[PDB]
Order: sequence, then structure tokens, then C-alpha cells
Amino acid sequence: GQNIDQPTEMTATEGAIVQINCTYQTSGFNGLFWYQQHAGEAPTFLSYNVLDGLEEKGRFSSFLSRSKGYSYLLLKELQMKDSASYLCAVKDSNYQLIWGAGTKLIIKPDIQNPDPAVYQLRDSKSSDKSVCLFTDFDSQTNVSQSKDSDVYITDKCVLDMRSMDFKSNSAVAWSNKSDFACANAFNNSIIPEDTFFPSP
Amino acid sequence: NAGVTQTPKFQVLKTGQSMTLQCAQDMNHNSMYWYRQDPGMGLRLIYYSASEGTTDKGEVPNGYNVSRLNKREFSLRLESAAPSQTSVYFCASSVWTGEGSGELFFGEGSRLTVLEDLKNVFPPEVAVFEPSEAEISHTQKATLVCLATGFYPDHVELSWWVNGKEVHSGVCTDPQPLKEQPALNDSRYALSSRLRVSATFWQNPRNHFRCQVQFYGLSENDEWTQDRAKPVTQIVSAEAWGRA
Amino acid sequence: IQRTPKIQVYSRHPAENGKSNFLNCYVSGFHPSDIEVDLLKNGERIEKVEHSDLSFSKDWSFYLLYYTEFTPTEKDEYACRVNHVTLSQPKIVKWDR
Amino acid sequence: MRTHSLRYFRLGVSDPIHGVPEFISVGYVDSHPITTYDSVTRQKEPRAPWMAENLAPDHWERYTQLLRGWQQMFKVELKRLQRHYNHSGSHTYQRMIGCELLEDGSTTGFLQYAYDGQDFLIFNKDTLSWLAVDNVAHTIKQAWEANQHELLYQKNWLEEECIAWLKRFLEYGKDTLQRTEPPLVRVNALFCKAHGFYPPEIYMTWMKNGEEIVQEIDYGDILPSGDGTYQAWASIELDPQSSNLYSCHVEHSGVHMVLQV
Ligand SMILES: *Cc1cccc(C(=O)O)c1O
Repeated sequence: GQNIDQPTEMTATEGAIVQINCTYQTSGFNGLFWYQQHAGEAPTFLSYNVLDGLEEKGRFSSFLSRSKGYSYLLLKELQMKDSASYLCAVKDSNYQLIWGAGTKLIIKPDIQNPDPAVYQLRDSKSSDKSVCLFTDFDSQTNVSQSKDSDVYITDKCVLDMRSMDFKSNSAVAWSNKSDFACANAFNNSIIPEDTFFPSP
Repeated sequence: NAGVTQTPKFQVLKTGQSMTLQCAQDMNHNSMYWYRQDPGMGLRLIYYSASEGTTDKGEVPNGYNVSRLNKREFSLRLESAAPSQTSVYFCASSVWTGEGSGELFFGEGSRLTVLEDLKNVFPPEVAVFEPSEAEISHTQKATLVCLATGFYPDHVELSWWVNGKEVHSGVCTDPQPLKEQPALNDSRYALSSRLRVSATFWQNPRNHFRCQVQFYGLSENDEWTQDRAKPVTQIVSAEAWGRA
Repeated sequence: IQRTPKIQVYSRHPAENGKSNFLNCYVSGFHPSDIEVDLLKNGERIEKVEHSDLSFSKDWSFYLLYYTEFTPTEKDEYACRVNHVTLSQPKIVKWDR
Repeated sequence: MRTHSLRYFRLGVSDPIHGVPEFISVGYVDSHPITTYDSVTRQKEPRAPWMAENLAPDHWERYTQLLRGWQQMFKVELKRLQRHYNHSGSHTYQRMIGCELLEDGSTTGFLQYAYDGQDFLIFNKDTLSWLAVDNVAHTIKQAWEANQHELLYQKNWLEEECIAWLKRFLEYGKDTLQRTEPPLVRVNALFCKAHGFYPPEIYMTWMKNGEEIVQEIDYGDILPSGDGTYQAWASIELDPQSSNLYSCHVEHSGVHMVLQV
């Protein structure tokens, strides 16, 4: 066949439901596959449809309409571990697989007790860097890139303290400039008004 | 019962260098495949082997060859590596091909980076930064940060080690590296990770924390002519102890 | 269960002496597939004889057409000789005009 | 159009005589071979010029790979069958898959297997199950029915893909497949004989005094004449003790013929 399309990226909230769409135009049809691929990992088989309708497997369902050339992968009760890319693939008349470019699924954790703060980490005697940690903010907060070429800011990362059933967002900023202070590290981001900045 | 085993996980190559990727499957499968995966597009088949004793081109065979050595093994050859072959390669296998609804079983992937010259290759610097006292008193938790910076290409594995054992709980490592100079094609990379623990765990002076980064770089056979140290495959780490 | 070949010998067109034709031997209904077929002229094997590829029936049996170009005369006697595992000795079916 | 069909056959032989292929596969549209593959050539090739002329080398290259794989799978399946039958010597394994596009626009689809030329497993694409004729087949039935997806897949292939292939090939071969050559019919026991006709489907019979006599009639086979056309006959015995009107009736591609004797 000749093409297959699926959205580049989707973002949903923990506990919610998401529907990942895949459309295809092929010379013939011998089945539609969904695969899961965690970042830096191997794709793994998730589902197969070849007649019309919906098929369920645990928290995931997959739907197919052959006449519309359309499938969706439905994920219910989203967990953080569902964060992954999802690949749509169709077998054409000559049984050759045609692969969609994949949909990156990002999941926002449900932050129970948001306590946004920017902390200065202790200097390392082996590094000229000053390091700032923006943490414990609610998942609506977006972390902007640095506007200074000598300041480095990484995106938010969700950590899970499983023992305490506790999750939290954080982003890191660092620089070796005299200019740099944690009070101004994330100035290019829209951060919560109540963000805690402890005195230096 | 290992499934699909492909090697190597990481490889840096100079333009013109030759390279063989190995793949074996122990599932008594008949069909094997080599794919490349690149950003912004679906998997593209390079060569496949429908059965023992036969192989054929896929969609992008140019620059490659294969050998179905036996029922278990399907090797991929890059005779003369080119920068365009920088990609992640996946070996896969299926019970049969063109036969019903059978799915693919994938290997772990091989990340190849092909460079005009190895002058660009650097191991990371690794530093560990101890938790903020303000965080500790405000939250009763303690976040350590590890920074792995200045490395190239993006062939790294970062892990945390607490009292000599690798840990995953309480750890978050950036899924993608930061380009230190975003507008450069050959920009070196940065990677951050955090490990968060209870204040009581941090405040035990005998707890030991290590951030370790495995870098995949050059080997003995790679030619080196720069003034700086040959950026060989190596482990770079930094540490911290708890403090009362 | 092995099935013995049905054997039918016939000209392509209604035969007329002195007129070029084709002599056909159609062998069908047999199983398994190994089989040997000769066309005979006056009791001896014709050497330039063509045949279709082995063909498959829905009932799992096989069939084949063997043929050779020929000009019938009143004296000349033609036949098809067939052997198959179901046959103790070769079976001869003469062309009946 | 008239009714048309697409059928693909496989044959596996477990201990074949020297030189003879262990595996042969042939496809047909109606009575016309369209493709062939065997374990000796290891190449899938056209058997009709209108297939060769409309399908590029990459088609044959791809199906060559597939058939090499399917050959091996057939060997493995036969080996398992003969093991479980506890049979020695050479045995055969056969598959037939196909579909029909009927004149009225309706379709059929079928898939079945045979061991030593006898029905072994028969697919029902409506109940999505396999009919097993004995306990070796019953074992395979359980294995094949274990993953529903396999059954669903064949239903889809038979009902959609097969018919799509058939329509494509019908257009390729239309100058051959959709033509009509009417029969030449003569009477010569009375023998009614037809030749020179295409398609091979024909119905010849004898009537005595305007009534048909089915089990007094000897029906000859429809046979290839070798030039693309067919011939056939039907005979009936004369009652010398009574006068009767005998007539040969022939139906072919929507035209009826009567020859009164
Ligand atoms: C070449 C071809 C196409 C489709 C299906 C078959 C089969 O043997 O089932 C073949 O041979």
C-alpha cells in the first residue's frame, strides 16, 4: 500500500482515557497492528485487528473500520507507565508491513499536594556549575528552554517514590556564570505565583 | 529463552568503516528482518529473510547486505559506512511471513552513529550535587542531582547506585539529552538525572550515593590523532555520602 | 486410497484422412501425481510429444494433457499408453475414430 | 460477467521419486493456470501471458520469497501429519484456497487441506472453525483454532482480498476469460458432439419426445482440445421397437441449441 498516518504526539492526564488514531491508505489489507515502544526500548506487540469492530485486552482496546481505513488504540485508566510511543502498522496485499511514524504518548501525573519551589543544590568541589532544582509543581506547569546560551535547563521529569506512593515533577537548571542565580534561573518559564524561593 | 538477541547496543563509526550487526533468535522462528528507525518516519525494512536459505531486499537495501547464516542468525553488514546510516537498527523475527496474523518480535536495537571524523567524540563529565538543606527542612525529602555533560555522540547509560547497588525507585533521568549548542549539528550533549530520598535516609552518614555513566566510544582499532585523550568506551562516575 | 487415471484419446478436430490434426490424450482423476504417458503410432512410441504442466482438481486429483501433431490415415493406428502406481501393467487406450 | 474463480493449490510430497519436486504450487483463474512455483525452480513464475504482461518483476520477486517460506512450512506440516498418522513411505499434503465471483454479484470463499488426496481439514469462514475428519486433523484443529486472529484473518482474505485479486486478474485476462466461442454441434446409439467452444462450461443432453431421460443418457467429459477450446459429447441408445423423437439439447453461454434427429 502507500501511506499510514497517526498524530505525532498526545498528552493526557493520569487516570484518564486516551484514543490514539491511525488512518491508512493501502493497496489491499491483511491486518492492522499496534505496537508499544518505550523510549530507548524495543517495540512490543499490543494488538491486531482484521475484521471490523472493537477488541478489548485489559486496559487497552483496539478498533478497526476497514471501509474507513481507520483504527484507534484506546487506553483506559492511564498510568505513568503508559508513557511510550505507539506504532500503527498495516499489512498490505502482498503481506508487507507499512509502518506509521508513531504517536508519543505523554502522561501528566496527578500531583496531590503541589509544593512548587526552586532549590539551590550544594556545589560540588569537582564542578564549576551552580545547580538549581525547580520541583513539586503541578503538571499544568510548563518548563521553558533557557534564553541564555550559558544556562542549561532540562525539561520536567516525573519521579516516583514508590515506598511513599509519591510522585513529583522537576526540572534542572545549571550554569557556570557569575550571572546565574536560582532566583532567576527559570525566569523564562511561567511558574506558579506561590513558588517557594528559600533565602540564599 | 532469550528471544531476539542483537549486538552491539551502541557503535560509533568513521565514514567508510565496515560494520557487522549480529542477530540471533532462539524462538525457532523462520522469518527474520532488519529495520532502521529514524525520527519523523515509520520503521523501514532494510532486508528480510522469509525462511532459512533465502533473503531479499526491503525498502532501503542500498549501503547494506545480509547473511542468513542459519535458522537462528541474520547478520547485517554495512560495508562502507555513511553518515546517512546513522540510525537505530532493529532485528526482528516472526514464526513465518505472509502467513496469517503473526506478530513481530524485536531485538533491543543497535544505535549507530557514523561520523566524517572522530574528533567530535567526547566522554561525559559527571558531577553529583548534594540536596538543598531548604528542601530537606521544607519537604522532609532530599533530591540529589547528577549532571552528565559535554558528551558526544548520544551513546550513554546513566545509573544510580546506593550502597553499591543500582536503584530505580525515586530516580528520574531525562528521556532525551539536551543539545548544549542547539543550533549546531554536531553539538555535544547534556543529561540530567535526579534521585530523591527521604530526609532520614539522606541524614544517615553511612549511606553512599553514586551516579555512574557508561559511555560507548572508541575501541583499540579506532585511529586517534588528537592531542586530548582518546575517547574510548568507559565508565565515568561521581559520588556523595549522606550527612547528619 | 489411490485413484487410477481416467484415460481419454481423441483428436483436436473431427478427424479427416489426409488432414493435419492433433492427437490428444487426456489423463485425469488420478492420485498420487507421478505418472507416465506415451502416445503410440502403430504400437510404437511417438517421440515429439508435448504435455501441459501437472494440473490440480478441486477433488485433490490431478490431470494432464499429452498431445502430438498428426495427419490421420485409414491404415495408421494410434494409442495412449499410461502407467501409474495404481496400474499393475501399462494401460493402453487406442484412438477410436 | 459469467461466474469466475481464483484458486491456489499446494502439493507437498514427503518422499518423492528422484528429481520430482517435494513442493508444487499453482494458481488458476477459472480453468487457466496463472502462476506456478516449485521446490526445483524455487521461482514463482507466470503461466499465462496476460499475467506476465501486467505484473512487474517485483511482484514475482516478492512472491518467490513468500513461496520459499510457504514451501518450508508445508514440509514441516506434512512431517507432523505423517508422524501422527504413524505412516511410512511417501505421502501427500494438499491445500486449496480460493473464491468465486458469481454472475449475480455474490461471492463464495473456501479453504481446505488434504492428506493423501482425501479431505483433512475444511475451513468454515462463517462459523470461524475447522472441520476435522479424524483425530490427527482434530489435533491440528485445536491448535489452529487456539488463536482466533488466524481464523479472522482467513475470513478477511477469502471475502475481500481474494475477490479483489480475482477482479484484477479478470481485467488482465479479459480478452481470454470473457470471450465466447460458440460450439459446433453434430449428431452421429445416437451421439451428440460439440467442439470448438469457450468457456468450457456447457450442458448437453438428450430428450426423447420432449422429456429428459437423465439416467439413460451417457454424459461425456468436457475436454480440452489443446487450442484453448473444448469439446464434449452425450449419447443415448435407440429403442428399435418403438418410434421416438430424439433431440440433442445444448446450452452454452446464454444460448440454447436443439438438434432434432
Ligand atoms: C502465489 C500465490 C499467491 C497467493 C496464494 C498462494 C497460495 O499458494 O496459497 C500463492 O501460491
